[PDB]
Amino acid sequence: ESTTSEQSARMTAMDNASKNASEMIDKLTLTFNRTRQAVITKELIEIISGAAAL
Amino acid sequence: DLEETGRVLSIGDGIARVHGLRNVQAEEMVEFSSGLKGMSLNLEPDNVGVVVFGNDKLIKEGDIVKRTGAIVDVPVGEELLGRVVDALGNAIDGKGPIGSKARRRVGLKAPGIIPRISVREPMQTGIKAVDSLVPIGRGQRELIIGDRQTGKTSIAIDTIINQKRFNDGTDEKKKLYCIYVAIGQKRSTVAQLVKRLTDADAMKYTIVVSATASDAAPLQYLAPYSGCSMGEYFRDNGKHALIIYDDLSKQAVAYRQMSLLLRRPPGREAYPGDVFYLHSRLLERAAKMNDAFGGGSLTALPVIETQAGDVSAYIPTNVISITDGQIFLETELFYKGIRPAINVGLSVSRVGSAAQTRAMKQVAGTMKLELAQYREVAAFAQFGSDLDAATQQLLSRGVRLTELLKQGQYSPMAIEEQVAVIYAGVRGYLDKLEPSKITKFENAFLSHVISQHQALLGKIRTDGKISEESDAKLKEIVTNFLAGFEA
Amino acid sequence: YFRDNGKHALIIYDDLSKQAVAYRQMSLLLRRPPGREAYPGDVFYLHSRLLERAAKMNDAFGGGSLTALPVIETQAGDVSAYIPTNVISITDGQIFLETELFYKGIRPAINVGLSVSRVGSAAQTRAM
Amino acid sequence: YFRDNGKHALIIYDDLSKQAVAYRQMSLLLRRPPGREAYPGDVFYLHSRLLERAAKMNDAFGGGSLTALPVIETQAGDVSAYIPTNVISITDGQIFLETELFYKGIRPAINVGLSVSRVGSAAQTRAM
Amino acid sequence: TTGRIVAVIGAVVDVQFDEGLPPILNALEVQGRETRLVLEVAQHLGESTVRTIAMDGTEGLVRGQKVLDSGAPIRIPVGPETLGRIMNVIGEPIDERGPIKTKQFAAIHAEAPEFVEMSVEQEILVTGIKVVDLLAPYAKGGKIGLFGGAGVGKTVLIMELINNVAKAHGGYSVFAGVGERTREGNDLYHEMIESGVINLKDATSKVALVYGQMNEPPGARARVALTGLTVAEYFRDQEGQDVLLFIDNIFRFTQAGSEVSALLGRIPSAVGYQPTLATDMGTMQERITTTKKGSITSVQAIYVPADDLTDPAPATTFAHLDATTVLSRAIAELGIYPAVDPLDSTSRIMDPNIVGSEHYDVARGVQKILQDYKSLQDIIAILGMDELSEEDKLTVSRARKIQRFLSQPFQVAEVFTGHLGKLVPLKETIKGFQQILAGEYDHLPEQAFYMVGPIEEAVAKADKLA
Amino acid sequence: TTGRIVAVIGAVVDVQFDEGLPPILNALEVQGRETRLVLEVAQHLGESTVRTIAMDGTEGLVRGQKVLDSGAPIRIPVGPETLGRIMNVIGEPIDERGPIKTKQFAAIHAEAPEFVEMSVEQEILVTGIKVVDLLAPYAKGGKIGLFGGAGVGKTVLIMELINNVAKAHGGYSVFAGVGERTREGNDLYHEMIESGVINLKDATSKVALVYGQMNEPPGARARVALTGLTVAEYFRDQEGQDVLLFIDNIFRFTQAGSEVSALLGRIPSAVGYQPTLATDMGTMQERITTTKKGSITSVQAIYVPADDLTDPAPATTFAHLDATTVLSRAIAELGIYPAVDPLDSTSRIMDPNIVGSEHYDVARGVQKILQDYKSLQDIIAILGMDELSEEDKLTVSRARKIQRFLSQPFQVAEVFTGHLGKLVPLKETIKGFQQILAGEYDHLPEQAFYMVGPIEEAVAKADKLA
Amino acid sequence: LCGAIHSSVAKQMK
Ligand SMILES: CC[C@H]1O[C@]2(C)[C@H](OC(C)=O)[C@@]1(C)O[C@@H](/C=C/C=C/C=C/c1oc(=O)cc(OC)c1C)[C@@H]2O
Ligand SMILES: CC[C@H]1O[C@]2(C)[C@H](OC(C)=O)[C@@]1(C)O[C@@H](/C=C/C=C/C=C/c1oc(=O)cc(OC)c1C)[C@@H]2O
Ligand SMILES: Nc1ncnc2c1ncn2[C@@H]1O[C@H](COP(=O)(O)OP(=O)(O)NP(=O)(O)O)[C@@H](O)[C@H]1O
Ligand SMILES: Nc1ncnc2c1ncn2[C@@H]1O[C@H](COP(=O)(O)OP(=O)(O)NP(=O)(O)O)[C@@H](O)[C@H]1O
Ligand SMILES: [Mg+2]
Ligand SMILES: [Mg+2]
Repeated sequence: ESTTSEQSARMTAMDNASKNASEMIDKLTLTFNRTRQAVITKELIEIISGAAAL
Repeated sequence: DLEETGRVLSIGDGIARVHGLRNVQAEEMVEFSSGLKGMSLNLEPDNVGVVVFGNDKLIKEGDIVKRTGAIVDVPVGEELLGRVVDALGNAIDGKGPIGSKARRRVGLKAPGIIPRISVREPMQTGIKAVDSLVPIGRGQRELIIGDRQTGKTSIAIDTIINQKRFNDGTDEKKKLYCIYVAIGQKRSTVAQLVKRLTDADAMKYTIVVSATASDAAPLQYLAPYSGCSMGEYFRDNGKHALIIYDDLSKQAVAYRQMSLLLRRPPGREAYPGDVFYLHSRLLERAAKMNDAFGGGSLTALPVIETQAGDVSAYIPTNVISITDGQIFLETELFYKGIRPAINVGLSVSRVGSAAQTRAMKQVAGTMKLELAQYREVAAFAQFGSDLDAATQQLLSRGVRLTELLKQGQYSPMAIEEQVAVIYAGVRGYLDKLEPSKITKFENAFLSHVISQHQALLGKIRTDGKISEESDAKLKEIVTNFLAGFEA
Repeated sequence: YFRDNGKHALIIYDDLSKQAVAYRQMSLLLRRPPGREAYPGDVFYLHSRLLERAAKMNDAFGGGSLTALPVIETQAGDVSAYIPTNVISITDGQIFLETELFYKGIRPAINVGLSVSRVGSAAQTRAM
Repeated sequence: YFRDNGKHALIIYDDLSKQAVAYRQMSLLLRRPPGREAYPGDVFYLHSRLLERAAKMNDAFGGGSLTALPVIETQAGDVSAYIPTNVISITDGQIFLETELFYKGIRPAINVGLSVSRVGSAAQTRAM
Repeated sequence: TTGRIVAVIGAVVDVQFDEGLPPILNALEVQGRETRLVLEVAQHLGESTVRTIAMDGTEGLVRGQKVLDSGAPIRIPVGPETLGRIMNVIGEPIDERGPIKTKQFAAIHAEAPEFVEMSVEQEILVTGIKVVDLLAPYAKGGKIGLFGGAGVGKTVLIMELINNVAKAHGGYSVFAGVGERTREGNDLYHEMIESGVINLKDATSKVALVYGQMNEPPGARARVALTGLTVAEYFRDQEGQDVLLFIDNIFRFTQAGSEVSALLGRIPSAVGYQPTLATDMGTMQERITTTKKGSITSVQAIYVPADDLTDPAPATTFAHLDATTVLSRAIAELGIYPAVDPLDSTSRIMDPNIVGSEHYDVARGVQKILQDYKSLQDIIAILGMDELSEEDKLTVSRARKIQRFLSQPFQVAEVFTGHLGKLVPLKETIKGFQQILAGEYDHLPEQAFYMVGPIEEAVAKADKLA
Repeated sequence: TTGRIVAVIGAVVDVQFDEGLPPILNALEVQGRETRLVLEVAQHLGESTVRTIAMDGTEGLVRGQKVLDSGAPIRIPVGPETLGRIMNVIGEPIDERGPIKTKQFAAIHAEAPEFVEMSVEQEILVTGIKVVDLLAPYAKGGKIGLFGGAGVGKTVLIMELINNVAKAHGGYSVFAGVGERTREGNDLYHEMIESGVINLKDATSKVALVYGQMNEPPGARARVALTGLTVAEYFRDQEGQDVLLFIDNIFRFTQAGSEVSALLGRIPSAVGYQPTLATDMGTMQERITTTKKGSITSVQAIYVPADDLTDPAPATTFAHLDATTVLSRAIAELGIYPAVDPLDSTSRIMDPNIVGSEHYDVARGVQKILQDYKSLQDIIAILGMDELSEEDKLTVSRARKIQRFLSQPFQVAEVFTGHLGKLVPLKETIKGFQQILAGEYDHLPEQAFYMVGPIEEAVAKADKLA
Repeated sequence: LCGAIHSSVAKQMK
């Protein structure tokens, strides 16, 4: 019995674990992409700022 | 010569640098040899920078520029209703000239503290979710926010349409002239938009300003201010208007294009420092005046498009910090088939409870409550077994109540109808039933009391509350219908 | 010279990254406007002009060829930074090398999964 | 004064972050082109110059000394930050305090791993 | 003196003079206008010209137009006759109740009280809000700040505090609405009327209102704070009065500053902000303070752009408060109200020698447990609680109940909580929190703690669930 | 007008006119150059000088060189005699088949169909492709985002669409390669030729090719899509057909935009793009529609930067797209062709209110079933294909019949697929899937549905297969 | 990582 219950449990558990991991991979990408973009802008603004002060 | 006129020194990057015009005032409209229009922006010691309200190809070094002695303004008045005008007030329905008597600056300052009063009149949308959980008041600013294609505009429309029920009515104080401003959209879309409005006989009461995907930024920029001035007439004369800014997102990019071209320091997201103000000024103009000032009102439902559900972005935050609540539509919801994709927990109405009708108070009141207790146990987790009867039961209303909130397009409901169906769910009449039948119950049960009991409805609507009889009467009504409902 | 004369020639550009830098340096010193990474708006065009000069001619022209192996140095594997972006977009495929692979014993470090050849089998032997 | 007169002094610069902004402001308002992060290209120098002054004079010069404890404010505990690193590379060590440790009960929130002393035991009694 | 409008760009009007060049800060009055248009001198560009900042929309102005030196800086009515009245940046009434007839007039630009003038008395100000009182207690004559991204609770919190503290306050109060909603001013005024703090009949009003909202041109928004400020200064010094000063939102001032800065022709600093950010905050924040002459307890709402607390604006503000209430979207979205971040809000009074060690110890007790929860969070996130230690699961339980007990219904937010507003006395908070910590309630369900006042109510809610 | 060259900086030439200055957008011809150098006008710097962007190497220009204002924007040969020819940005022949001799020339910079020319209604444009027409219906005058690249039948699908447009709608097509790799152009050429879409011998060519190679300067790769547009506009505004516009690839359009922008020294906006990103797009996209005379429908190849769908380039682009056609390597690898993804590919017009209840329902039927099978897909492989119900076994069976029925033989691929091409009709499309869903052919076997046209062939194939 | 296995027995074992 203790094996049906166990192999049952692990199953579901690992099922939600990747369900959690996915919610995270999807979440982190967004942070990535927001930062990615922001970094690029930040730099350009710095360049432009210095060019313009000449 | 040079006091009222000017010759262009240079056109480029949509800023014509004129020489002369020694008499222009700041922000006055001026005219180009080519009948093009502009706004005097900068009054510099030896030139006027003017913002061209159209393609700058048309302007050339040396063209003549003439004053008009008029601070930018626009055609205002009841004769715009049914008209499709451009950002300048010019007609674009090719249906003949707008015969307007009044004019009005685009840039006026919103009414102060004294002249206003708490929104107290409902501004019915006809959309169940909205009217029950996110009540809009007349003179409120309520934001419609969500990603692309989540059915944002769709809310504006059903709202416009629902108005006919009052505009074709009895009392003037129960009406609402709609104004729909379109910024950065596709004409293909606006064109088709009015068609829908027209076929619904809603254009009769709507005005439509267009600064579309193809119009110079300055026009996109300007559009919402114009519409706003037109809406202001009604606010200003004891009347009630509804303005829809779709979207402020694209307006914001238009202004930013203008700003980078003028060379203003780009800040967060490259946006200029004053985009907040671009919006606050605009939205401050929606408002509820008190009796001493006509009791009139302007209601703004501005639209904002988020990327990937990111509600924290600069623009979205800016706008959230201006309006009096928001309606966030979620992509997940949309796909999952929950339409209107409203996010009932997130979404808010800071000022509308008062605006809401008692009757809905009566039914809608216990709905978020039931829906509060469902919000919880309603996990991401698809495959979850449970125990405890209470918690179980809570999970069962929720699925019903949620079916009650799904609604199709172009079918705005009468407040009385909404309370009707909501009654059914909030009182339990649907508990003994299966979620897939809810939709079906609704149409069927609805036609039934619409056909058969116009008598009770009228009371509810007329009373504006649910009297003991009405409620008693209604109760049996759900009762019987049920008893005969075929699965 | 080779290509044109019915002869075949291979060319390795090591690296295009450094040359981009040399170009960027002159552009900014001449005061031309700077865009992303401070690179001039014609940096794309600097490579495309270059990498296009390689090609397979027609017998009518000599059948001679010029294959080019241009090198780009990425940073922290940022394959989408500016210059790496250009050149990837200009070329017929990429051989992606990786540290993790390298240190794991895979030498040469080719990331087989991400490497590409638009030309493909049109260039393999039947044997292969 | 004390340092040069065989006396001993201790100076706390609380904090060098706000001074940098003042420098940045002062500097930008003089129209000196802004640099990384908007600060003048010489903020490192602005601080180096100062902290170098803290010193141990030999007996030939009085054997006096000046010891400095400059303060710098990070954001989101990010020590890698440009200014933070600018100053960490001038001083003879750093004491890094984390709010995490603080809340955890570890008061002072000194982060053992991240804090260092470039003087080592030479500044310690044998007992210690 | 008469200058002539030389150039006009937004709010930046450049005026030239021939005989008398007005000093910086001086208010000029533009001539030839339907209504008052004050220009505040900002700098001498040389060549006998001055660059100024308009205090109202500049449409209509014309080059060559005549401007007059007022001879001084913006001056505004100060005294008790401002009590119960609503006024402008430039001190004109906007309540349609006539002129504000005062004996004295004060200029909005003053210097900050000197070092020797400072005060160091530290008294706790109990607000009745659990989280605040427990973890980041405010202080009489102190400096409080409410940090908040959009729609998080800044205004609701100010109101609740106005309710819980301002209402039963002896001295005067000054509300300054800076860059916020006009309807809010209106919402407040009328409410103020009702509860009688504003009386339109007698001279019994305890509040003076100053506003320059979301609809004004930048220059106005850039100065109204100064204005409200001034009014407050009067009561403090001139009457040794104990003042209350509420500002919504001080972020707006800085924002306003960024709006004209380019126009002033300055190279921008980080994030496009004006290089004078800090100093501008400085010479302004430094006048909002208690002194030997009088006390000013001030509560200021601080908008955080894009929710970024590292934004120069808010970032630079921390350094000016004695106690800070950082509001969180994450928390609010979880349904916790007020959405206060317990590990991010602080108070210079959280010292054992001031709040007593009992208080000190629960306070740090609570934080420690939440900090602990926090580390467990990475794991609970993929694997949930299963794999957790019996001991760990216990922090989690406690933390989830301590976390729930930190919420609370405000009267002001009754319409949304669906529950009756609550005010919990300090000792009640210290207590209820011990017990939780001490495992006296490990049997109750979390839900019992959510949305309640005193612990006693939490026990009951538990019976009701069961 | 005859101007001189005042300055040459890279690909940006400044030209000075004595009397009469060419308006913005005009095309100027440089005098005395081995080849044609067209400089488009961009700005009026004042002082009789214009700032232009070269469409080709400024390689040997000399200050003082002569420039002749052609008194108009770039104009190109339009009309039938373009079909099957390859053309430059300025309407030149790059296929060496001599002069493109048409009657009419058309300036490339044109405004878009006034509101009053707009069609008021949504109509599906049929291509005859089972997946496309059933699950992601193209729209007349609409814009489609074609995702996926090589190995996946991109060029064969582009070629079948062309053909099926000539067939079913008597409409012709244009091909604009924005930033095309010279190698890849020449390869596209011969490939169309070998499949007939182009005919060098006769006058049966159904496509005109417009090329903007990668070596060309920013300005060139910037305009070529417009040029392609001009051409298509003819077959609609002059002959009122239903043209097909193919822009490959839409991204390089935008990029070319940025390059030119930067060269014109304008400050970039978020992520580096042009400040005019949205307008640069709109002024072009909007010319693609259904007017009363006809319609242009555009297939746009999209590249998404950093795999970031919220990247300004892509994001902007979606503002205009009515549908996406996602080509999938995974599907192809199973042999399935056209390798379109039935679940990822989408359409705005897939609304019962537009395609009608029937169409809409079938479609929504095809997908769900396809969705369900996907679920079981996990079970099948692990726990083996049998706990499957009389029900769970049908969803599969059908789904598997369906998946195949969604595949199809192209007439473009007959030169050796051996298998004859099919242009299934919309009517036949819905009926087809209707029935499988229905269950008319449940008895029928898999290979009966693989690569066939109308269901009738699903029947006959089964006959030939016992 | 087996769900609440080892614990479930563990608790009820004492
Ligand atoms: C990310 C949010 C974090 O902010 C907290 C301070 C916790 O961080 C740590 C360090 O402590 C945190 C992880 O979780 C929150 C907990 C929120 C709890 C929400 C509870 C809601 C809830 O709780 C109930 O018991 C019954 C309820 O409805 C009837 C409701 C809505 C807390 O505010
Ligand atoms: C990612 C793969 C999925 O995309 C599909 C649409 C299915 O997803 C669901 C939603 O339906 C899927 C699981 O399987 C593919 C199926 C491919 C089938 C290939 C069949 C090939 C084939 O089938 C035959 O019957 C005979 C054959 O050759 C003689 C060959 C090559 C489909 O396209
Ligand atoms: N209540 C509804 N029920 C069902 N379908 C709906 C509903 N509202 C909208 N739709 C569908 O959703 C689509 C998108 O709604 P729409 O109002 O265009 O969203 P949007 O948010 O304005 N999108 P966009 O403006 O393109 O950014 C419509 O075209 C319909 O197909
Ligand atoms: N304490 C609270 N309890 C319950 N709900 C609250 C509370 N505070 C705020 N809210 C909700 O959040 C909304 C926004 O509150 P509010 O105090 O206006 O935020 P804010 O910080 O003033 N927003 P803004 O100033 O636009 O940034 C309210 O209308 C309520 O719906
Ligand atoms: Mg929309
Ligand atoms: Mg607020």
